[PDB]
This record gives sequence, structure tokens and C-alpha cells, in this order.
Amino acid sequence: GPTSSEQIMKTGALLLQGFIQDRALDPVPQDASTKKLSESLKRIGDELDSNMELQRMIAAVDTDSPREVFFRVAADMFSDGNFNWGRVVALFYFASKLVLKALSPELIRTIMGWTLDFLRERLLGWIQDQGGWDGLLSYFGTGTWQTVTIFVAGVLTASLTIW
Repeated sequence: GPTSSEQIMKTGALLLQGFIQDRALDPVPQDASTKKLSESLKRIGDELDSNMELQRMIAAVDTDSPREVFFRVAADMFSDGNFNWGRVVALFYFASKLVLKALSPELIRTIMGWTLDFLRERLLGWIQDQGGWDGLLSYFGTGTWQTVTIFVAGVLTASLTIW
């Protein structure tokens, strides 16, 4: 079921992989909720793509160690010990941005593993408490593409600054 850790990891990999192919390994087949989730992540990422302060900040991380900056940003976004879906979206979106800079190639799988490792270690308990990824569906329903973007862009920009 969708609260099983194994299902959460699998759906998470699929959402992350499918999301990284938007902004820029074979697509194992998908379900109905996960299709709705992929469409939503695409919409948010397009909206985040046009958030100018966010893009200015992402352009500001001159990163010779993508792993260093990635774990510093993921930790900082969660360093208060709380969780919410906006931070998760921020995490996925930032991983996709690191992929884009690497387009100068095996890093897709590398960066995906960083994100799923952070997901498993730091986030899985909270997602279980949410009922699984359906929690994220609700988060997109309770709001507006343009409204949720403000908050995702807010958490990601704040974290990129500390670094």
C-alpha cells in the first residue's frame, strides 16, 4: 500500500526520474495518481522556472562539488526538524537543476541517488504519516500553481542564501 516504505521509495524514484526528463534509464510503467503527480510537478517546475529571484540564486552557486552543495541545501531546508510538501518539491526541483548544469551526463543517476538517499534517510517517516504520495496530491489541490510556486520558491531561495 501507499504508506509502505517500499512503495514510497518506488513512486519517489519514478516521480523524480520523470520530472528530470521534463527539465532536460528506462521508464518503468506508472499508475493513475502518479500520472497526476507528474503532471503537477511539471506545472510547478515551469512556474518555478520563471521565478526570477530563484533563478538568479540558482545561478549563484558556483559548484565544483554538486554533492557538497546538494546535501548542504537539502539539510538546510530541513534543519528545523519540520516537514512539509513544499520542501519536498523544492528538493526535487533543485536536483533537476543540478542535472541541467551537468548537461555539459552519468550525473543524472548520481544526483537521483543523492535525492532518494536523502528521501529514505530523512523524509520517509513523515511521508508515511501523510498517507504516502497522495499527501502531495492534496497539497497541489489545496492551492494554485501560482500560489504553491511562491512557497516552493521561497523555501529554496532561503536555503540557497545560507550557502
